[PDB]
Amino acid sequence: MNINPYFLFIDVPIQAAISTTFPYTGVPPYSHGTGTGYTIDTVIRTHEYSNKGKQYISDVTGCTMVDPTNGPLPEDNEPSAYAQLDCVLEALDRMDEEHPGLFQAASQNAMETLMVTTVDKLTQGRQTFDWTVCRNQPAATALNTTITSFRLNDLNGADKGGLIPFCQDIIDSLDRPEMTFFSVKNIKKKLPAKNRKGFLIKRIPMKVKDKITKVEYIKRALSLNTMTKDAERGKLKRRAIATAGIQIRGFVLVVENLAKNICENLEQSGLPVGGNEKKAKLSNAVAKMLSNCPPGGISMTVTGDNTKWNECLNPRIFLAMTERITRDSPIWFRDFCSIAPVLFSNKIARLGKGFMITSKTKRLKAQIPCPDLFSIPLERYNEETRAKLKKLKPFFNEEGTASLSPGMMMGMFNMLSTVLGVAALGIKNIGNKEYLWDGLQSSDDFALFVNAKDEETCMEGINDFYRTCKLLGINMSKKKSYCNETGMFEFTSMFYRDGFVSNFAMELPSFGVAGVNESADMAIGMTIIKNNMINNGMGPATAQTAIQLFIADYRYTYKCHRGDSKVEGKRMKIIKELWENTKGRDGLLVADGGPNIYNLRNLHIPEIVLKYNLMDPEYKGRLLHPQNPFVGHLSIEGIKEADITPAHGPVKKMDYDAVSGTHSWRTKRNRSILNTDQRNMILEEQCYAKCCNLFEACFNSASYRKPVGQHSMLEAMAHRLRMDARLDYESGRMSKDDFEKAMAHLGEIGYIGS
Amino acid sequence: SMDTFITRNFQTTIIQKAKNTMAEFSEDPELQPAMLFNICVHLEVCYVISDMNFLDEEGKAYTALEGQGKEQNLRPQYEVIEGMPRTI
Amino acid sequence: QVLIGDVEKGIDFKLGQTISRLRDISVPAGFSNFEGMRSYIDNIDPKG
RNA sequence: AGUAGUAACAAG
Repeated sequence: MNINPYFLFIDVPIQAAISTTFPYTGVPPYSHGTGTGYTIDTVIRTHEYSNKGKQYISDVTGCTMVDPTNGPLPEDNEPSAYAQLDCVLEALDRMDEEHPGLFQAASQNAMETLMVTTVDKLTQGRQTFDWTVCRNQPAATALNTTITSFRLNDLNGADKGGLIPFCQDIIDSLDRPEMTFFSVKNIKKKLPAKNRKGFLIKRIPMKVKDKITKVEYIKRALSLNTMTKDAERGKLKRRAIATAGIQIRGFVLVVENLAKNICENLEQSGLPVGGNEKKAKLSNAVAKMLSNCPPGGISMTVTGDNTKWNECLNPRIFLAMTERITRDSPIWFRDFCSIAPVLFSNKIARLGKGFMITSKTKRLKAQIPCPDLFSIPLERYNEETRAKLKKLKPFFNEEGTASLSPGMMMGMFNMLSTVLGVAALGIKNIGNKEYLWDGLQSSDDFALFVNAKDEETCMEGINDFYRTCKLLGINMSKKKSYCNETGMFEFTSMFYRDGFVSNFAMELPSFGVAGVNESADMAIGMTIIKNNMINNGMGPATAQTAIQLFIADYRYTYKCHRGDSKVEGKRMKIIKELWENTKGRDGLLVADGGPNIYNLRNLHIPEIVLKYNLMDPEYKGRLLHPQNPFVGHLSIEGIKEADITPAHGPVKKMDYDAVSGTHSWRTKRNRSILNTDQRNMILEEQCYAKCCNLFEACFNSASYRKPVGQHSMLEAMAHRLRMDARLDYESGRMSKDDFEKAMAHLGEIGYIGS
Repeated sequence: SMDTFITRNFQTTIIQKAKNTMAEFSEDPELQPAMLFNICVHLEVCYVISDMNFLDEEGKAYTALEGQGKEQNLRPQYEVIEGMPRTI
Repeated sequence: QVLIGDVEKGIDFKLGQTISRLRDISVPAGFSNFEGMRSYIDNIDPKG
């Protein structure tokens, strides 16, 4: 007898056992080495889908620009970027009819939010390309290095506080004949080594000042950084992704805010809605279309997938969308919304690390950077690369970057691209034919419901929808899309079968130890179980086993096994002592070798709170010591927020409830790079930290409420301490001598700041 | 010329503190000098009331001399809240 | 006379040479400049 | 060798 795991589907419907088809206990695919191969692929493909359009040279950058918009209509089923402005405008006009005042309402709200928006908003982004160091850094770092560098070129709009005057500096910087900026360069010191090559290269990075020309700067400001996407699921081959600079982020923020306002009021938008709100919305939309089916007719659902979504979508179309959406808006705001699409229309792709050439005979390898990509004859590259570089040539720039006018490699217009998709859904019918279409749209994902007399007429509607999309630069995948009579479909990996079914496997990797700290991870771990019981059909038996598995993983991860266990370990040695020294062992946390007392009913109660009344007052005093040295300067984000990484989707932040204690620690910053002395970079970090801590010493609210003011930090700190001093002396908290010393010190500070 | 007037008659400290408080109320000094004067005068008058009026260790009101070091007299009788940034 | 005798503070957002030129070459095929694109989108009915 | 898999690691 030979077992066949697919035989389950004889007894259970595929949707009812869809979790078993997700191999999310397996290792997700990782890329090795360069992403240049994949980035060059994107540059070539993106141009292949627009090559029949207008080709010209940019008189700003000298870059090769391709414009497929209003180009010739396609004559095949290949990815088309030849979107017709007229049809886009007609799609948006039909949306405006169905949603009267929505475009002006959305534009007003977005504009009013922008007038209230401060520069610090740009720190809420993820990894950002820093044009000053030509590397990716956090949003807050890239913003700072831009603001500080902008000061060297008489651009102080950031100091005003609002986003608008900073964004004014960003577009005005493109006119500066030269740009001086703070960059980083490393000093090389050759040391001895116990290896084949015999020696070592110890690098010491230091802050420098660097000057670049207007054209050179414009190219940097228009540039995207490219890397390969790691740990992406359900795909055999890797793909290139892109990161934009800090300059464009302010403009994108407003355009996405505008699109969000529209999307919120669109009945067929799956964005920005998420989780249970999405499910309800989709379930309602399915129930509507089912009841509104002609009697004797048939309702059919297209499980829709789009192909080359980003490759084919065009910034020039988004520029038109912003124009048509902001119709009744002040010229300044229309001009503001126009910039993000315009910067994308003239964007340049950085091509990554380049290709590695090797001698198998001599056992030698070398990295050929992008600038030097054509420094060797193309016969010395493999067949795939030789072909790529030949097709890259026309779009290649001397400095190892590529021109990429068409496509949306960076993404970032998920809502506006959704608005465009909902526009297509909004057409419903062509030529008064005997069918009606509607659906749901979440970025590149769609479900199309088609109502008609027979399935033959339904197919005509699907064919008309297919064709209508091509006119907006949207390409339905015939390979990955399929159709059936309404009752079942898939949408953004959610599976419908007379209702949405649970897909437990999608959430499985999130059950692991989060990797924040032993305190947060306990709350997170228990909350994940609690939430999967509520949302993803995890029964009590599985929920309880999850508690066990989590504690097993936690104990091995944080080397904190039960005090009565005989497990060897440096921590375990002290855990074993703590176990013996403690009377109320029920009160000990699992991290202190204590017992697990979590069950289904108490998953939502912080472990310290559960065990508090069972704790020894010496243990409780140590555990919760108000001035313990393991908890540093806590931010409001620090205590509540934690980045949780799902199998499928972007890295989202989740809230957890945990009491602040000696387990609420933080790992040292990743300043552990081989043969690198970070002493200069660390001092810079410590300098900002010193200034911010001392500011928080004077203004205790700073941690909680955002401090406001266009005046100097020092001016604010001095005025506060001057009042502190005077009112400490006139109250009798401070002595006459101390007051004189204080006011003397403050006099010197008062001089330094003017 | 109105801008030239306010420059000569008033002090460099008074002008700045007025222009900075006008900026906090989102008003432009270089375009609306009507407000610039009224704030400058109001600040000048505020500083006239405060200037050289100090309080000694017994809490009595004395006046100092333009020259006496800022080490001797530490406690002005008045706190000039006008002119300071909103949040201060 | 000036003291005895409040303007509406319109939001200031000016486009420089470089960004304006970048916007002019960011228009779909058919338009000479951005002004032509803005007018078309504003004025023409694309019905049918 | 091997891991691995459109490109790397097998120290720098």
